[PDB]
Amino acid sequence: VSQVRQNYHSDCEAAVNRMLNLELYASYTYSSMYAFFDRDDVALHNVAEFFKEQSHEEREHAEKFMKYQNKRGGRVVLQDIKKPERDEWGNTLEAMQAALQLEKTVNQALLDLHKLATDKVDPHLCDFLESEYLEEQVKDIKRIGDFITNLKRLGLPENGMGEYLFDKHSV
Amino acid sequence: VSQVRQNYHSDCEAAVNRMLNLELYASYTYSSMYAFFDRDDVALHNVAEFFKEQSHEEREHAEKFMKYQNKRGGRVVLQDIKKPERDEWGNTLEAMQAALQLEKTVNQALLDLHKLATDKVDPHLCDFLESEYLEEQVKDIKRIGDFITNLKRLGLPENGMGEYLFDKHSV
Amino acid sequence: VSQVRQNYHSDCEAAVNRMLNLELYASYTYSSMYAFFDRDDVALHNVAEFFKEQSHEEREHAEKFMKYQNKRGGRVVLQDIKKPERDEWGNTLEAMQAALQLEKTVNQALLDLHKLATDKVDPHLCDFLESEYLEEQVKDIKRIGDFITNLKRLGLPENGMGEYLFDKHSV
Amino acid sequence: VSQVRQNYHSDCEAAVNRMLNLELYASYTYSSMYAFFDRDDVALHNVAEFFKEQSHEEREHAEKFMKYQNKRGGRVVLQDIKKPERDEWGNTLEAMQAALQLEKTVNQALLDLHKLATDKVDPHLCDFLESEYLEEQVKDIKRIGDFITNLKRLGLPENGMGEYLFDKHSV
Ligand SMILES: [Cl-]
Ligand SMILES: [Cl-]
Ligand SMILES: [Cl-]
Ligand SMILES: [Cl-]
Ligand SMILES: [Cl-]
Ligand SMILES: [Cl-]
Ligand SMILES: [Cl-]
Ligand SMILES: [Cl-]
Ligand SMILES: [Cl-]
Ligand SMILES: [Cl-]
Ligand SMILES: [Cl-]
Ligand SMILES: [Cl-]
Ligand SMILES: [Cl-]
Ligand SMILES: [Cl-]
Ligand SMILES: [Cl-]
Ligand SMILES: [Cl-]
Ligand SMILES: [Cl-]
Ligand SMILES: [Fe+2]
Ligand SMILES: [Fe+2]
Ligand SMILES: [Fe+2]
Ligand SMILES: [Fe+2]
Ligand SMILES: [Fe+2]
Ligand SMILES: [Fe+2]
Ligand SMILES: [Fe+2]
Ligand SMILES: [Fe+2]
Ligand SMILES: [Fe+2]
Ligand SMILES: [Fe+2]
Ligand SMILES: [Fe+2]
Ligand SMILES: [Fe+2]
Ligand SMILES: [Fe+2]
Ligand SMILES: [Fe+2]
Ligand SMILES: [Fe+2]
Ligand SMILES: [Fe+2]
Ligand SMILES: [Fe+2]
Ligand SMILES: [Fe+2]
Ligand SMILES: [Fe+2]
Ligand SMILES: [Fe+2]
Ligand SMILES: [Fe+2]
Ligand SMILES: [Fe+2]
Ligand SMILES: [Fe+2]
Ligand SMILES: [Mg+2]
Ligand SMILES: [Mg+2]
Ligand SMILES: [Mg+2]
Ligand SMILES: [Mg+2]
Ligand SMILES: [Mg+2]
Ligand SMILES: [Mg+2]
Ligand SMILES: [Mg+2]
Ligand SMILES: [Mg+2]
Ligand SMILES: [Mg+2]
Ligand SMILES: [Mg+2]
Ligand SMILES: [Mg+2]
Ligand SMILES: [Mg+2]
Repeated sequence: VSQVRQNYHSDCEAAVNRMLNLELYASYTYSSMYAFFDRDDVALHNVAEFFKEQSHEEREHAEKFMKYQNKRGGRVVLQDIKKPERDEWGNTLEAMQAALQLEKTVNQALLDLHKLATDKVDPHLCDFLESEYLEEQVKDIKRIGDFITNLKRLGLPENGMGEYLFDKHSV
Repeated sequence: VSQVRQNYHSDCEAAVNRMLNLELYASYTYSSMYAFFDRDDVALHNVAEFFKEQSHEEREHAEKFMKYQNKRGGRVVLQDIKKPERDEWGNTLEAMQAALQLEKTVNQALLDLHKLATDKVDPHLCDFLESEYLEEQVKDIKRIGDFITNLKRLGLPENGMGEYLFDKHSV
Repeated sequence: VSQVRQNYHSDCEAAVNRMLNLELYASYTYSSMYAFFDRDDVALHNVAEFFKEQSHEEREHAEKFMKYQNKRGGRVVLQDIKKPERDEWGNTLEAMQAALQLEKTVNQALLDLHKLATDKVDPHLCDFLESEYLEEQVKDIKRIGDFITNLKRLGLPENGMGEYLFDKHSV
Repeated sequence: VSQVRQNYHSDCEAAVNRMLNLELYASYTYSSMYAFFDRDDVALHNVAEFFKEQSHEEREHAEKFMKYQNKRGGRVVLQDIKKPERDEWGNTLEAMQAALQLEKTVNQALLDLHKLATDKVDPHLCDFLESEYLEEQVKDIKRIGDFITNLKRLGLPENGMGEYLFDKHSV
C-alpha cells in the first residue's frame, strides 16, 4: 500500500486509468481530424488548427489524470491508444458531428467516474472532476453544437461556399 | 438562534470547532519540529524552516475555520491546544514520518467532517472543505511522502551525509 | 492522384506513416517514464520532468511527419499506439538504458527511411530527414549515453545517494 | 579553367544556366498574371498582388543561380526569356491551375538538376538545391493546390461571388 494512499478505492484507481486512456483516444481522434483538414484536397486550415488545438487539450487532460493518480498513491497503468474510428472525415459538418459525439462519450465517462467516486465516498475525486473536467466538457459540447447549427445553416454538406465561409469567419 | 443561521446543523458546528482545535494542534506540533531542527546539536536550518512554514500554514487553516463558523452563525468554542506527542524528533526522517501521520490524521478528520456535512445535506460546508482543505491535504501528503522516499534513498537514519544533502538540495 | 504529388513513391508514403507511429510510440514510452518517476515511492521529480519533456518532443516529431505527408500529397494513415514495453522502469539507470535503446531504434528507422528515399531518388525526403531528424537523434543519443556513464559512475543501481545526486545536479 | 573551379562538371554548369532561364520564364509568366488580374474588366487586386509577389520571388531564384554559377567558377550564359504561354488567364481558377503546372515544371527541372549533380558527385550543388530550392517548391505547390481546392469549393469558374470571396479572404 502506498504511504500516501488514503480513502482511494481500487475501483476508482482503475477507472482513472481507463479515463486516462479515453482522453488519449480523444486526442488521437482530433489529431486525425487535423491531418484530414490539412490535406491538399480538403484545405480548410482554420478547421484543421481548431482540431489540432483540441488534440493538444485532450493530451493535457490525460496528463492531469496521470498526475492525479500519483498524488493519490494509485499506479498509472497504460493501455494501447486505439486508432480513430475513421481514416477520413468527410467535411467540416461530419467532423463536427463526430467531435460532438466524442465529447459526449468523454463526458459520460467523466459522469460515470463521478458517480463511482460518490458511491465510494471520495470527495477529493469528486472535486477534481467537477473543478477540472465537467465544466470544460459542457463548454466544449456547447461550442461544437453551436458550430453544427451554423454549418447546417450554411448549407453543409452540399454548400461549398458555406463551408468556406465557416472556415473564414467561425474558426 | 443567530439571525444569519440557515441550514447549519448543530453537529456540524461542533465538528468545525473540533477541526479548528486539530489544526491548532498540528500547528503546534510543527512549531516543535522547527525548534528541534534549530537546536545547535541538530542544526538543519532548511528543515527547521520547512516545519516553521508548515506551522504557520496550519494556524491559517485554524483561523479560516473561525471565520467560517461566524459566517454560518455558529459559535467558536475553544479548547486547550495539547502539546505535541514528543519533545524531540530524532532526525529528518523520523520527523517527516511523524508529519505524514499528522497530515493523514488531519485529512481523516476533514473527510469525516465532509461525510457529516453530506449526511446533514450542507453543500456550503462540503464546498468549503473541498475548495479550501481537501486538495491542499493531498498535495501536502504527497510532498511529505516524496521527501520520505528520498530520505530513505539517502540512507537515513544512519547516513549523516545523506541527511546533510537532503537539507541542502530538497528544502 | 493528389494534384500536388510529384516524385513521391508509394513506399515512401507508407514508410512515413510507419515512422509517424514509431514517434508516437516513443512519446508514449517517455510519458510512462514520467509517470513512474513521479510516483511517491520513486520521487525523482527532475528525472520525471526530463522524460515528460522528451515525450512532448516525440509528439512534435510525429506531428511534423503528418504535415510532411500532406505537403507531399501522401495520405496520413494512423494505427494503434502500442503501450510501452514496461509498466515500471526500475530506477534512473534502467530508464536511461531503455531510453538509449528506444532512441537507437527510432534512429535506425530514420536511417532506413533515408535509405529508402535514396533508393527512390527523393532528395526532398532525404533533406527533410537530415535537416529535421538525424542530427537531433545523434544529439539525444549522446546526451543519454553521457547520463548513463554518469549514473554508473555514481554507483547505480545500488547507490541511492548517487541517484539523488544525479537528479539534483544533472537534470 | 577558372582558378576557383573544383569538382564542377561542365554539364552541371550548363544545366544551371538552363535552370536560371526557367526561373526567369516563371517570373515573366507570373508578371503576366499580375497584369491580367489588374485589368479593369478583371479587377481582383489581391490575386494580382499574389502573382506580382510570386514574380519577384522567381526573379530572386534566378539571381541566386547567377551568384551560384560565379561562386563555382562557371560562366553565366543568358538566353531569351520566352513570353508566357498565354496573353490572358481566364479567371482565378485557370490562373492557379497554370501556376500549379508551372511550379511542377520548375520543380521537375530542379529534381533533374539534383539527379545530374548526384551523378556527377557534386555534393555542394546537391546541398544548394536542397537548402535553397526544393523545400520552397514543395511549399509553393502545396499552397497553390490548397487554393485550387478552395476555388473549386467556391464554385469557380461559374460562381462570381465565390471568386470575389476568395480574393477577399484567401489572399
Ligand atoms: Cl485507501
Ligand atoms: Cl482490443
Ligand atoms: Cl479519402
Ligand atoms: Cl459559427
Ligand atoms: Cl440552521
Ligand atoms: Cl484531556
Ligand atoms: Cl533530546
Ligand atoms: Cl552535492
Ligand atoms: Cl527530495
Ligand atoms: Cl509521385
Ligand atoms: Cl499487433
Ligand atoms: Cl511497480
Ligand atoms: Cl551527468
Ligand atoms: Cl572542375
Ligand atoms: Cl526558340
Ligand atoms: Cl482578353
Ligand atoms: Cl483558400
Ligand atoms: Fe478531454
Ligand atoms: Fe483495431
Ligand atoms: Fe474534449
Ligand atoms: Fe459535491
Ligand atoms: Fe467545487
Ligand atoms: Fe478547453
Ligand atoms: Fe476542449
Ligand atoms: Fe491543516
Ligand atoms: Fe497532557
Ligand atoms: Fe497540514
Ligand atoms: Fe500548503
Ligand atoms: Fe501545508
Ligand atoms: Fe523522435
Ligand atoms: Fe499489446
Ligand atoms: Fe527522441
Ligand atoms: Fe531535442
Ligand atoms: Fe529528443
Ligand atoms: Fe550539491
Ligand atoms: Fe523558382
Ligand atoms: Fe515565340
Ligand atoms: Fe516558384
Ligand atoms: Fe516562397
Ligand atoms: Fe514561391
Ligand atoms: Mg487495484
Ligand atoms: Mg476505454
Ligand atoms: Mg469551475
Ligand atoms: Mg449546538
Ligand atoms: Mg481533537
Ligand atoms: Mg480546488
Ligand atoms: Mg500507396
Ligand atoms: Mg512500427
Ligand atoms: Mg542541421
Ligand atoms: Mg562547359
Ligand atoms: Mg528551358
Ligand atoms: Mg531547408
